[PDB]
Amino acid sequence: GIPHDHYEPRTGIEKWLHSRLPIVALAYDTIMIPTPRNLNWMWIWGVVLAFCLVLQIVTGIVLAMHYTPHVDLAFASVEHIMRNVNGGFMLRYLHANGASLFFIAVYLHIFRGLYYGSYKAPREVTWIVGMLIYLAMMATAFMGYVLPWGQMSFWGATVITGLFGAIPGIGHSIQTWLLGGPAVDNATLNRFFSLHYLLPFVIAALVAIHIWAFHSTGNNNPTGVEVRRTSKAEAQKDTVPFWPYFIIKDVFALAVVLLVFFAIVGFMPNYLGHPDNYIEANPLRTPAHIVPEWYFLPFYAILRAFTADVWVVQIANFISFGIIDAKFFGVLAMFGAILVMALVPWLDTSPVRSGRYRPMFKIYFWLLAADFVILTWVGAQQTTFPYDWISLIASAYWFAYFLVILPILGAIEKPVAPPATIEEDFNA
Amino acid sequence: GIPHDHYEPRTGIEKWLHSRLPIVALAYDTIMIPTPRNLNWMWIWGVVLAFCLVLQIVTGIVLAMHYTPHVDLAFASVEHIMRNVNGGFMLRYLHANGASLFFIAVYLHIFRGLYYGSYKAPREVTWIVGMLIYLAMMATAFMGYVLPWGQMSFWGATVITGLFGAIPGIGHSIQTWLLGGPAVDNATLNRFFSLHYLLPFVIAALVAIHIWAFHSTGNNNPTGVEVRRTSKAEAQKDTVPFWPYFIIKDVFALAVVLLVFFAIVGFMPNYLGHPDNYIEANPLRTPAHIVPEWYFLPFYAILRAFTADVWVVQIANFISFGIIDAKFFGVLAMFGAILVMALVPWLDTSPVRSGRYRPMFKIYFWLLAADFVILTWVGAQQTTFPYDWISLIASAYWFAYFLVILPILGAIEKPVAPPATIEEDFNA
Amino acid sequence: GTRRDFLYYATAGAGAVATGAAVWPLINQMNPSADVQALASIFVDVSSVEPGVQLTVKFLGKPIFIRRRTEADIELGRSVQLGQLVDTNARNANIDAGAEATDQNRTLDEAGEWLVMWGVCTHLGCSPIGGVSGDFGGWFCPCHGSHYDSAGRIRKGPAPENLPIPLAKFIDETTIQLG
Amino acid sequence: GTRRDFLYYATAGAGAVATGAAVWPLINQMNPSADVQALASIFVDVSSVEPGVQLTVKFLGKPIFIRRRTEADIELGRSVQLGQLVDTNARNANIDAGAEATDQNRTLDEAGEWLVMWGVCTHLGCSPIGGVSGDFGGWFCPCHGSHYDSAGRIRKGPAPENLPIPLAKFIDETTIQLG
Amino acid sequence: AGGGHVEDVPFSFEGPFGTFDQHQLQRGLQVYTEVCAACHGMKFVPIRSLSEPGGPELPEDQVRAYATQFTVTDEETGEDREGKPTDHFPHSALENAPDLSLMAKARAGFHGPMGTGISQLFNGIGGPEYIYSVLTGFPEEPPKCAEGHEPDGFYYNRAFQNGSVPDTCKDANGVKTTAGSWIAMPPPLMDDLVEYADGHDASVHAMAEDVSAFLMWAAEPKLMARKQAGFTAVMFLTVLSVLLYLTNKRLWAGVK
Amino acid sequence: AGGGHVEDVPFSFEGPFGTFDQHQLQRGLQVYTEVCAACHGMKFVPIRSLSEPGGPELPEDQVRAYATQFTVTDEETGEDREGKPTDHFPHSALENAPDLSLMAKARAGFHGPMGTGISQLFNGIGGPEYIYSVLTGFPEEPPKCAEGHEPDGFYYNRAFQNGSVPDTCKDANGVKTTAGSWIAMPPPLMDDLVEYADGHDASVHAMAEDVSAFLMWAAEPKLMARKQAGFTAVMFLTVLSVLLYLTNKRLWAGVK
Ligand code: HEM
Ligand code: HEM
Ligand code: HEM
Ligand code: HEM
Ligand code: HEM
Ligand SMILES: C/C=C(C)/C=C/C=C/[C@H](OC)[C@@H](C)[C@@H](OC)[C@@H](C)CCc1oc2c(O)c(OC)cc(OC)c2c(=O)c1C
Ligand SMILES: C/C=C(C)/C=C/C=C/[C@H](OC)[C@@H](C)[C@@H](OC)[C@@H](C)CCc1oc2c(O)c(OC)cc(OC)c2c(=O)c1C
Ligand SMILES: CCCCCCCCO[C@@H]1[C@@H](O)[C@H](O)[C@@H](CO)O[C@H]1O
Ligand code: FES
Ligand code: FES
Ligand SMILES: [Sr+2]
Ligand SMILES: [Sr+2]
Repeated sequence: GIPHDHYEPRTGIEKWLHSRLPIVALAYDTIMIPTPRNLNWMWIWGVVLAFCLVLQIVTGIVLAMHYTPHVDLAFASVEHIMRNVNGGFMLRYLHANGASLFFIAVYLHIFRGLYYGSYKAPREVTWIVGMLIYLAMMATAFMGYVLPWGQMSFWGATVITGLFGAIPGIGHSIQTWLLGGPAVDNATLNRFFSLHYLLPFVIAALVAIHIWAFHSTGNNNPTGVEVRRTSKAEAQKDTVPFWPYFIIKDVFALAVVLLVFFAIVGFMPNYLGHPDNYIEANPLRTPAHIVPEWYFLPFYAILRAFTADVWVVQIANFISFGIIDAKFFGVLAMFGAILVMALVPWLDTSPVRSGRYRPMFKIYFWLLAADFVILTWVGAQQTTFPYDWISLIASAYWFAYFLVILPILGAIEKPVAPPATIEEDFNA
Repeated sequence: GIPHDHYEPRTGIEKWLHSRLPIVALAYDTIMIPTPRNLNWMWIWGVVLAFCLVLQIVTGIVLAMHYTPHVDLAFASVEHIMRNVNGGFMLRYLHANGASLFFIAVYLHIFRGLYYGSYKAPREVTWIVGMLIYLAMMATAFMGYVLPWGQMSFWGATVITGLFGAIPGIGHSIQTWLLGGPAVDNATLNRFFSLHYLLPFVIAALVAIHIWAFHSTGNNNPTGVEVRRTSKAEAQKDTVPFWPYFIIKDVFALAVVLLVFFAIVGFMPNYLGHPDNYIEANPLRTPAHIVPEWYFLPFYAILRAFTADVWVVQIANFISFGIIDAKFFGVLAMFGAILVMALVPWLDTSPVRSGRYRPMFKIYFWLLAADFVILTWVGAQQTTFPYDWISLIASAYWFAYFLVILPILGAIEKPVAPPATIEEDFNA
Repeated sequence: GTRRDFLYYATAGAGAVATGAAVWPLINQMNPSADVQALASIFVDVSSVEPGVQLTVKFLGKPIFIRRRTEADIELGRSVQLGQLVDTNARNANIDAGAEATDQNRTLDEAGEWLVMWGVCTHLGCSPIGGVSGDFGGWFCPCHGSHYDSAGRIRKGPAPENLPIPLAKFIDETTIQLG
Repeated sequence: GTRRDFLYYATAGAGAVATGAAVWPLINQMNPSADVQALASIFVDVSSVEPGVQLTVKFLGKPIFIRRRTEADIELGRSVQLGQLVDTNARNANIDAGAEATDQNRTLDEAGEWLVMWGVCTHLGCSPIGGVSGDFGGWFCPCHGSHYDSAGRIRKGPAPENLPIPLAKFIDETTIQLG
Repeated sequence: AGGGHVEDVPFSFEGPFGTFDQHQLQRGLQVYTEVCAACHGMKFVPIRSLSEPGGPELPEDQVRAYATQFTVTDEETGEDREGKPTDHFPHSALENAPDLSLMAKARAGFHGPMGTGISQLFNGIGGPEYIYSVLTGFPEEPPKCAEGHEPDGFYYNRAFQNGSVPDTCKDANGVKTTAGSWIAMPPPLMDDLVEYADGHDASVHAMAEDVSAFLMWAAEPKLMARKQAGFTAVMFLTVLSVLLYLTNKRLWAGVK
Repeated sequence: AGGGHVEDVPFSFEGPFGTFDQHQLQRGLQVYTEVCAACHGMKFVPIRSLSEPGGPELPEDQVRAYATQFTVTDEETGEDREGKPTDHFPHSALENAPDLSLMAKARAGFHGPMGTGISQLFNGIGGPEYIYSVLTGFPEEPPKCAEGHEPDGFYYNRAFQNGSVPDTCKDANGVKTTAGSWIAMPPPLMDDLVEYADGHDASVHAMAEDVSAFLMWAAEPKLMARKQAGFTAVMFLTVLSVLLYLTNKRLWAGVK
């Protein structure tokens, strides 16, 4: 909705093409959009994500050409890829570490948003769509991990299908359905393959709309101050054309990232992963050190904080006539922890967009971050003391932040003065 | 480019949504486009195709959940689906006959276009994209047929990978690459699965653009006369809003079609297919009655018409110093037969759009159709006389039509008078 | 009036009907295939089982624990009072659905030596580590830290029930028939 | 001037380089895996082969025909002017690459009893029918109607070459070593 | 090779309203077991389907008992054991005997006319008939043209079309003279080679007719289901069509 | 269970510039064959890889010969035969002996500190070391606390952490007192149990060090390839980065 200048055909081929299918025009308007000059490094994550999506899909399709979705072969199938396919070893590792990179990115992408009010109107739709993506990603990432059919793979599946068994009433039905049987078996594996393939495209599709949406409202900047929409004149003062200005730093950053990424995939590919998955899956034995994928740890932490001995759990249990016991509470706690984050556009009552100008906010925000880290850290620890407690306070603070703090700070906080214009800040 | 009027939010939710993501607006403009009143039953095929795409994709993903891409299992894998999965038998059959329906459609879709100048400017892009789809479809359909890993499946694969071995020089390389080895084996199967999955989405994507393009030029009608673009007034006289007028016609037809479709899938699912594919693939025996999929027959016919004993072949072999022998000629003949069809917007020199007003054209056009049918019919016959001849004349006429007749008729024909307006014709 | 409107509503009606008729099977296909639905009944030779030993066997795709308890084990089981338990139900298919989690209602024999039950944590699914493990001389599920006693009863953690005991019985001297 | 322009072109340059470095492996992965590349050499016991019998064996995933020809067969083979054959080359790996399609150059023995070759039509791939079929008392490839004579030479159809003869030799009295 | 003649047997299951005959299928299973199984197999047919509805529908106990005759290498054990209904019949005993699992779908008996497949369009693919014919097709005396050239191990058959034929029976162009050809399958039937409980006639003609029908089910177990699904689908649509038609006519009627 | 101590052996392949030692790997293969193979297996390791570059790199003939010791069961045949380099080593001989195919990878030896994995970050996962340690870890005399309660059939091991431990060695809370636990694997080494051709020392210390390194390769055969791929990727990028950086700096410099 900003004052820019549209596409005009030059070459004959162009005029010919444009009168029939303005596909070049579109690409233009997409790559030419005026973008705030002040954008910092926290805006590169979107692209880093993009890249990950493609990386994952191509390496995926490739791997799919050598993988065999079926218990008896599946694992062998993968070692085969490692030992035989040309550059198989490097492809496997790339796809896997690709996932980590993929998440490391979204968390940065997400937190960036929380801190700068990028979810705050009018950017609501963007945020919601983004959440959908987030969900999809995880769903995907889970099935993927299952494929290799190793220890962490089997059990992990056993447990995640379990979460659905937690729903009251329908729950057992829903679970048997997912499993295609009484236990996690081939039937499960097979259907996960079909879905692990499918989802990424669905993601891709959403990502489109994600872009379409933030393209319809203009991008947000570190100051939370919009771009002046009154004259091409002043607008240019607040922005610069996307191409080549950003297109380049994106590529620039993209490089630096990949540098480190490859460093890992080259030198320490197995760092971010669980050694137990190099153990063929065993239906009669759960590894004593079973731990989820780091990018799941926090939500895992939360789920297990709530044991049958937790006061709230108990209260809950009693008041609900037993219907909501620990198990199901834990499940609710988890999906809930996510759900609240989705409602953040509505729990944050402050009308000040950028968090750079909210002195109190800044404090709880960083606690949130610290928490997320802590949360992750603990999911990796045992259920014994003091962890059980730590996890509890941690989970506690989480909801605290979305359900209480933000709503309050909205009325209570004394906000600082946001610059009058992006220009103003830029020049600074 | 016809006059009309765009969506305007009414409900609050709408006004809220529109200011952020006009996705509803788009849907509107897509479903409300003014469309010529005269459109007849030959315009329903586009949707029949749409349906097929979806049908194929859903039943596909489902099947994918039970199929095992690997020689030792693959075939069993499918009988399993037939005998065990809930409604597996009806899903398999649906996916398969789905392909036939899918082609039956495109041929009608295609011929409809050839007859009405739907490829003549400004509809060129549409046509090209459509061709891409056509190619993709076949590409797909082939790999799919491979999956069940039956007789026709193996050999068919053997042969199609062979076509690439025909290219001079690179050819053997390219072939080994596709096969992932010295012969058609697991490695091949496996990669075909990954690609059979992938392509349909690519198709879907093109289909989007296909629509986007014919939406940018307005649809064509039986008279070849455009819609009046001077006033909302007269434009309405030439058209009616897509919704609900056509949307219904579409659904209506769609029903009738499905009626017959299901009739087949219900009562004679194995009619359109080859009995030899219920035979497990055998690497040491080629069934004596090996025949391709009817929807391939014509292009197959053409390819085998050209034996080392055909004059043109020889001339060719001579002139090319051997490089272009029968084998490669046959290959060229085939892909060529398609390629010419793609260039049809440029071989047809007549400036009269609708073929309804080209007395001479009509004749060769129907011969073309008759030919296509004949061509198919013969691919099903032996290489003996008189077939060898028939196929030859047939193939001959094919190129004749695109490379000669059309070009000539452009200058020679004395075209009839096309109505002044669609309105005029409609009222008639 | 409602002449055309009737048609319009009779139409949209059939539409919906069909639409669902499509959806169902697309869904149902995921349910257990006729091969999976072949619920057998296995037989376990338990002769080579000294006391203090757990026998882990596959059945219906999940593990099944068969422990020949020690005196030490049987003792603790009988020490505990119903009301100290988190789950009161015996969760035993062999006996009444109302039974109580008494150590006597958890074994197959009267001597309480043969504890047979699904080695499937009731929390989310794992097979709990046995061999007298956890705060209660039973099993410990490493997935979310759930403790079970020597009778297979949940005593601590998110798990909400005691390990179920499947239809089982000695068919003779050294053989149990699960299922 | 070309100070910045140099940079821009040195950059885009490195870009391309990398881009391809990516593409290659994405492509190469499809080439034969290290396990396929295990080109063995099999052994065929041919003792139970009377004359007039074809032995079809798998090798490198493709069929291999081993026919012990009849006199009738050996006769016609020798009864053909090389100048009448479509392919002149013997397509025999055992002998020189320049050899001529003389029935004598197509067999392993001097009597011409042992015709060994790849049962792989040179057109598109199929395994041609045996049992003296065709228009030249040989093999007929039903895929596109190609005829081969009793020496395995192409005589009619799109096929452009005579069936190739792979490295082969009698290792002894009743055994041939393909490869 | 080519195509040939096949006796057109009027099986109970043909036609859109066709359905298997439980008893026949049963008789068939007996023929298969007592005669065919000797050399053939049905590796894609799970025994327990003998129980499933829409086919022979035998009592689980009988099935369980029947499954006992086979001996199967057990998946884990590796040692042997009696067959359970959860096992598929075994692979063909005789190395070169084809698996009968999908035979009836794997063979066409009605071809043309003129290679237009219009004959299949009204008679079906004819796999069971073909099978029937092959069983019926063993004549006592070889056709004269090959009165002293019968390849050893083979037998002339009136319906089989892919067998070898003595040169003495090929025309001026190599084409065969005989209606059929030489098959490697010695005639298996023989009037009353099987004792049907209810005493039904065991004429080679019958047995063949039955075992075929059985083999037809064996290959298309979910046939009836498929056809029932049919009617349904047609109904919805036939109706939905009529409605949609009017709906359309009415809507368009308001413009011209 | 939990985590424990592991001797930090400085293997040749560690570090970004690390590479296997051909001879060591060879020695290892000998230890594996002469000792380990007795109970263990390597089902995912194709013998012919013994030949491939970046590992032991043995001459195809030797390999072919080596493969001969193994009595494989032929794919089609069903009978037995000598082993071809196209065969994978066999499954573990001893039912409860784990497959060593991925062992060097299916174990971590460096944990923490504080459960922060910062120890792995600088020392690697430590699988080979762990293996090493386990081999080294059989002490002569059981730890005191279980002086008369050693379960029959198991053996105390200083590195193994998932074994059972006599009650007499658990503290007030069930935690184990001993550094290690009881493993079901009787000590496998013994000074000079293998006579290295070149005469290299066969001290239990060495053997373990070697067989480990071998087992490390066995599990990560493409290690070197991976690392070389590494430098490369880094180089392109390190450069491409610098260039892109300037390119950026210059372009933006023209605004602010
Ligand atoms: C969001 C995109 C994707 C993510 C996050 C993802 C993630 C994963 C993960 C975490 C694994 C397990 C790695 C391991 O083995 O330890 C995996 C495996 C696999 N993925 Fe994906 N995947 C994605 C897309 C795809 C696509 C599009 C395909 C199919 C075209 C695919 C095919 C496979 C296959 C065959 C495996 C098994 C082999 C392997 O684990 O490396 N993936 N994926
Ligand atoms: C497939 C993964 C995703 C991709 C490829 C993606 C990509 C992008 C891109 C390129 C941008 C613009 C530049 C930027 O500010 O980062 C963006 C913006 C944004 N993304 Fe994402 N995103 C993804 C996931 C998410 C997720 C999980 C969320 C959180 C729900 C999210 C929330 C946002 C928000 C709020 C913005 C700001 C838009 C604006 O300024 O109007 N995105 N995303
Ligand atoms: C994925 C299969 C395809 C789908 C779903 C599809 C769909 C459609 C639809 C819905 C229309 C508009 C309504 C109609 O006339 O039916 C259309 C028009 C058309 N299609 Fe396709 N089509 C497909 C394949 C093709 C192919 C293979 C060609 C041949 C190159 C083609 C050429 C055209 C042309 C020229 C038009 C006329 C557009 C105009 O009037 O401006 N389409 N197609
Ligand atoms: C353009 C849409 C598609 C077409 C034209 C197509 C066509 C085919 C064909 C002709 C077959 C062989 C059917 C037979 O057994 O006779 C097949 C099989 C199969 N297709 Fe598709 N397919 C399509 C999309 C898909 C999609 C999206 C998937 C999902 C990966 C898929 C999965 C399969 C599977 C698993 C089989 C093997 C089982 C079987 O049908 O026999 N297909 N497909
Ligand atoms: C009444 C029980 C039997 C039935 C229904 C039956 C059916 C068939 C059928 C339909 C064929 C394949 C025809 C074709 O290729 O188109 C066949 C082939 C064959 N049968 Fe059976 N058969 C029966 C009994 C036997 C017995 C008992 C033996 C073993 C003595 C046997 C041995 C063979 C052999 C060797 C072939 C293949 C030979 C060839 O291709 O010429 N059959 N049988
Ligand atoms: C077809 C099936 C479908 C669509 C299932 C969809 C589920 C989607 C969810 O995401 C949307 C879900 C993946 C997400 O919950 C939000 C994760 C944070 C779950 C977190 C998670 O991981 C574990 C894990 O990985 C394990 O193995 C190493 C083991 C585990 O216990 C021992 C867990 C575990 O206890 C939990 C809670
Ligand atoms: C990864 C991508 C890949 C491998 C793409 C492959 C694409 C291939 C082509 O699509 C462009 C191809 C489908 C299309 O050529 C235009 C068809 C008309 C090919 C025609 C075709 O079919 C046969 C077939 O189906 C058979 O089995 C029963 C057997 C066959 O011998 C008798 C044939 C055959 O002789 C021919 C010419
Ligand atoms: C417009 C299409 C109408 C089709 C009506 C089809 C009637 C098909 O009837 C067929 C028989 O001809 C066939 O022999 C058996 C085989 O089991 O299956 C039936 O469904
Ligand atoms: S599954 Fe056992 S504690 Fe969670
Ligand atoms: S592949 Fe043999 S005739 Fe074409
Ligand atoms: Sr009939
Ligand atoms: Sr070290």
